[PDB]
Amino acid sequence: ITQINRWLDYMHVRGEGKPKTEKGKSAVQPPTIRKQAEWRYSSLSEPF
Amino acid sequence: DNQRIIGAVTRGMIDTMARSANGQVGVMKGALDVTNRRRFDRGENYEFNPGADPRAAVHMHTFPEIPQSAQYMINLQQAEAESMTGVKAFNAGISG
Amino acid sequence: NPGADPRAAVHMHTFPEIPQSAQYMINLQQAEAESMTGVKAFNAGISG
Amino acid sequence: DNQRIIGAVTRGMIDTMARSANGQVGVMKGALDVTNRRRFDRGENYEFNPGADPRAAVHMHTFPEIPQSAQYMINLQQAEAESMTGVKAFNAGISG
Amino acid sequence: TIQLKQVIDLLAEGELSNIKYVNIDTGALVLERVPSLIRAINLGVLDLHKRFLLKEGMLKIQLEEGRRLYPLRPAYQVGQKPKPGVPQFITEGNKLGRQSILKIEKIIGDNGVEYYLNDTWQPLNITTPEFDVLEISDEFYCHSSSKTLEVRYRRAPTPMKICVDNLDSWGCIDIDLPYTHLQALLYFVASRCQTPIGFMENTAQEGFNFSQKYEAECANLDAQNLRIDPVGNQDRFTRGGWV
Amino acid sequence: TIQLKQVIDLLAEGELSNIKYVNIDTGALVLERVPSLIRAINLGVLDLHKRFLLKEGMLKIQLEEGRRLYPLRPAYQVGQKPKPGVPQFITEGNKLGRQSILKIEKIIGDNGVEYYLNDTWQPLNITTPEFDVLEISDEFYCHSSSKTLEVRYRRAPTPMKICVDNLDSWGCIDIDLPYTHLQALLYFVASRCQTPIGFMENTAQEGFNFSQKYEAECANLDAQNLRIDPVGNQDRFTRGGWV
Amino acid sequence: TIQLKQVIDLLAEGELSNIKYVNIDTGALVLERVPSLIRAINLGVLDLHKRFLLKEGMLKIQLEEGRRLYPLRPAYQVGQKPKPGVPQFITEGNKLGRQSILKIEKIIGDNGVEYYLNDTWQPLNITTPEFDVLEISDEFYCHSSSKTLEVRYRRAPTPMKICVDNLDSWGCIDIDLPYTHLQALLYFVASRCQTPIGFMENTAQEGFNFSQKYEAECANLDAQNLRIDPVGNQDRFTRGGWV
Amino acid sequence: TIQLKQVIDLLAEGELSNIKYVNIDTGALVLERVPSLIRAINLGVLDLHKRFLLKEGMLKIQLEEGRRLYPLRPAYQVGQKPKPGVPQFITEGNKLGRQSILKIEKIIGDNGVEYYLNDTWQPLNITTPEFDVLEISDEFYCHSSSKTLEVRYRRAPTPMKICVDNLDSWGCIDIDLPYTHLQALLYFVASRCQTPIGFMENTAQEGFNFSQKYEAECANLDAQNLRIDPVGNQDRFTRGGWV
Repeated sequence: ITQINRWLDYMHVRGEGKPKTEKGKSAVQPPTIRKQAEWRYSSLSEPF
Repeated sequence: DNQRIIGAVTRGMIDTMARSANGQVGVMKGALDVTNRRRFDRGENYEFNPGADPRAAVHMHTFPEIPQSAQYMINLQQAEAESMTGVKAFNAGISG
Repeated sequence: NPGADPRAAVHMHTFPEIPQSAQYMINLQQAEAESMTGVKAFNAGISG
Repeated sequence: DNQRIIGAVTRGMIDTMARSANGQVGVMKGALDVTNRRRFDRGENYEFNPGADPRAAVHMHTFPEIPQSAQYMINLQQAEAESMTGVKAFNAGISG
Repeated sequence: TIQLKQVIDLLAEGELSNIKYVNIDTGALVLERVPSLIRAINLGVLDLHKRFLLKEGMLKIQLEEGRRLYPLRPAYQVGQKPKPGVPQFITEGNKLGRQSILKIEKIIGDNGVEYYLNDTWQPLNITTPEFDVLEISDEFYCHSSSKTLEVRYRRAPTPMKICVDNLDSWGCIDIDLPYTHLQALLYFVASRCQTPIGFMENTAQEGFNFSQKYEAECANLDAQNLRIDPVGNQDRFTRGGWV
Repeated sequence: TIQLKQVIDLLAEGELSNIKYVNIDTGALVLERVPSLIRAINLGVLDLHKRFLLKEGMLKIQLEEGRRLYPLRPAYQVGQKPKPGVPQFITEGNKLGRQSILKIEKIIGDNGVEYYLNDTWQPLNITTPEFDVLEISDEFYCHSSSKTLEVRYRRAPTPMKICVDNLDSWGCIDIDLPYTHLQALLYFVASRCQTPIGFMENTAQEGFNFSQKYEAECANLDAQNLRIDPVGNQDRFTRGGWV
Repeated sequence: TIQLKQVIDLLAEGELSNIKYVNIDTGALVLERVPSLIRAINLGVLDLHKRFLLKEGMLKIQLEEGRRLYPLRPAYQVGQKPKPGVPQFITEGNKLGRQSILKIEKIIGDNGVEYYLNDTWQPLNITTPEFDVLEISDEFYCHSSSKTLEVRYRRAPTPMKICVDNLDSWGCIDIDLPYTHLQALLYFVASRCQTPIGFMENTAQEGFNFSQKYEAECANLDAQNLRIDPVGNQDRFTRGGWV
Repeated sequence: TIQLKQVIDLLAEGELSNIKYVNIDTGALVLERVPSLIRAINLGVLDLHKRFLLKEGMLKIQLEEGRRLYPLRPAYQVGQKPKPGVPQFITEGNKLGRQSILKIEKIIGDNGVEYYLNDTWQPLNITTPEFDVLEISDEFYCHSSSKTLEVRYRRAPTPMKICVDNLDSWGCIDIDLPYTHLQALLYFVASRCQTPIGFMENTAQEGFNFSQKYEAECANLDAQNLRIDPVGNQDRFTRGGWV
């Protein structure tokens, strides 16, 4: 359960997936795991 | 790891471009007297003291130059992620 | 007067030079947005 | 061996880019007085003492330059691994 | 921006100790060439005000249609002596003296507009023919819509008047300077006073050395930026179009 | 930041030993030109405070609508002498002296905003016409929303008053400096005192040599960075948009 | 880091042998100008501590809510003289003297955090208005969560007090220096003492020569790296994101 | 690494033959200023040990939990004088003297690990606050797993004690140097002794010439590489990954 929680906390940038940055510097974070999953959901669900 | 690295590089580039001094203009002291300084600010023709050509006396800061390595690193990380997963996602560029 | 050739004596200010990085950054951001959404919009240029 | 070498090279490149001084800006002492220093920090126009042109007086650190050898070494190792196994994996780039 | 004359003379004792101005050879004590010393100090103050701004003033001219030349002289200023042949049109501002106007810089109307000075062919140009006079063309009256003007200019202080009865104290006189330019003024006065004396090899160069030190000190003050310095930041975005 | 005058004079004995200031030819012992020595030392301290910050002060002005000029002089400051013709509006801060304001640097309102100083055409600009006076335009009152101001400025200490009865001790006087700039002040004073004496080839250059050493020492202090130096790190990320 | 004064004077005999300080013309033996020698040596030690670190100290301030200025002076330090008007809040650290604080360098809270010093607009900035005083804003109290502070600073030793009865021995006093900077201190003292003596061509340059040698020796010590030098290796990998 | 003092003095006769130190004008034979000569030679030896390594030492500290400062002084070293107020924790190594520690270089634990010295933010950093003291933080005790330490440092020999009865022989004393640096030490001593003598044109430059020759000889020794010089060859291949 903890392993899966850690995995989930990265596709949605939350909890320990959110990088800690100093005040006065950027805090942007481009999602890539979600980017990948979006391009697989439909190609998997279509043949049904 | 790929997500973390890409995030770090992007944040670095943002910081470099943002904490710069783009937009400000600096003038050498003693190149313009008071009246000529006022004319230059107003936006009309002016005159400058000898020995200080404007092309070196005035300077208009702009964004710094991104080195050719960040681009390569991002491309490498994205290609590795695509190879790992196996879906190209028609991405890293125009979706088409 | 001698000793001051016009090519250095007079000067006509013009627009400064945009560095080659802003273009790249805008292109990167737009490409990322297009990849995220999934619609190319035939944009970032001529609509055709 | 190929996995170890690739890991080592990647770690080296990360270290080079990370332990650098990207983002910080350094100013020569004695180029700006107190008032002009405050103006420059605030983000408005300013004035600098003669003999110190801004293009050398101020400096904005960026990422260093990756030499052209790490890329070659990674490509060599990956090609050797692909030849050994016999599966191209449509990798080392876009999965497509 | 004031200093007691007393302190100035006591300090200038430490650099004029070689010569007649301040010392009996026995029991060195200030003489009574104080008039000449004051006349030198005033010139020094004027020179420093030339080199750095340190001051600025303001007037207010009440216009009169059909007039061509407006001189700025202390006979036309309110509160001064009203010479009958002149109408007193300068109605407000710092009291005018013989040396007050070093240069006119800005002209602002009652509407907040800003006119142009010695910028030929500009819409509403104002010309100074004699450095202390405003020449106003008739086109200005044609399109003025302003009943008064406000003038700003680089100032120099008016020296206080010494008097033969005032030779009693001479210590209540107040020089008008910040203390920094005091340190510079010392070298100026010392150079001027020491120049025309001496016939020995090393004693014939004191004036030159003091001039060099004076220039170095002026450069140091410029570097430290201990004078007024406006810096312009226009808008450029409210004209309508640059946004 | 204090030093006993005693130590200063004892050390300056080691470099003024050539001349009248400190030595009888027999049994070298300090004379009673201590007044002149103190008058020189005060000038030296002022010069050092010019060259390096070493200090900064604070005031608090209580605004009054419709006022145009606010002078910062020790007659308007609370706790000073209340001259009847002036209202005492400076209600808090370091005690003001004749030489305290070297340069105004920051103006902060009661709301935490930061106004602009001598930056023409900026939204709410504050102009100093005479280096010790604040000129506040009416637009400031129109859009101020601030009932008080806080001013910061570069300071110089107020020298202690010597007295003819105080000639007894002269050793309780405290100069206001860190010890580093003491080492520099020694050279300054030595140069100033030794300049106007001597007619031999090698004895006519001591003043020049001491000036050179003084400059070298100032450069060394700058290199070692033994003075205050703020360095700015804006946010730029909270305006809304740079993230 | 100590040396007996005896060895120092015995060696300085070998370079001050030309002059009054140490020698009767017949049977060269140390005179009783030892007070002046000590006063020079203390200045030399202070200069060397300026040029190289060689030391660092520590304090511990116990905060008090609503306070604005914390001066670091030897009247507020535990174990010192408790002046009634001041509360003794410096509760731990090296004994404070007149010259101990050359520069404040680090401020560490009880939680292990590291605050910022003179870095404007940084989150929790601490400002030094007068080089020996900490100005703490109210936002610090708003977000502090720290009941105490630890301060580190560049030190200079407190010289030992000589006394007229102590003129008996003068050999039990201990200079606080490593031996390397002893070799340098010799040249410093020799230059200072030899400067104001001599009128022959080659004897008028000894002070200058010793100054040159002093500078050369300081450069050599810098090259050999015989002083403390921290070098920073941040992590950058534990913030979360750089891995 | 020893030399009889006899040989040294006999050779220094050949370069001090001009002056008082070693010669009666008639029948030039060594005088009895041998004490001063020894005091100079010791300084020369110390300088040479500063310039080149030529030596290194070792200690062994037995840790004590909860301790913060460990000074390395000859009162804490086994076999020295056991001052009651101090516990003798330095249990092994070269006998410590007043000038023995020129610089600490390596710290090795009992496990073979190598800690960091003055490298801030490194995992287990050890700080020297006063050049002869180790400051050990509590995190070290938290993760130490080491009950003792081994320290290495750059040494300088302890000079032998001369005595008034020892004035009989003075030839059994042994200087601690290799012979090369003997050839250099000759020039050092000659320069130091010859500096303050002479008033003729060519005789006023002997000290300067000897200083020049001393520097040239030091450079030649560096070029010939007659001193210790470790050179590092890490593994980099056993960390796991670089192969």
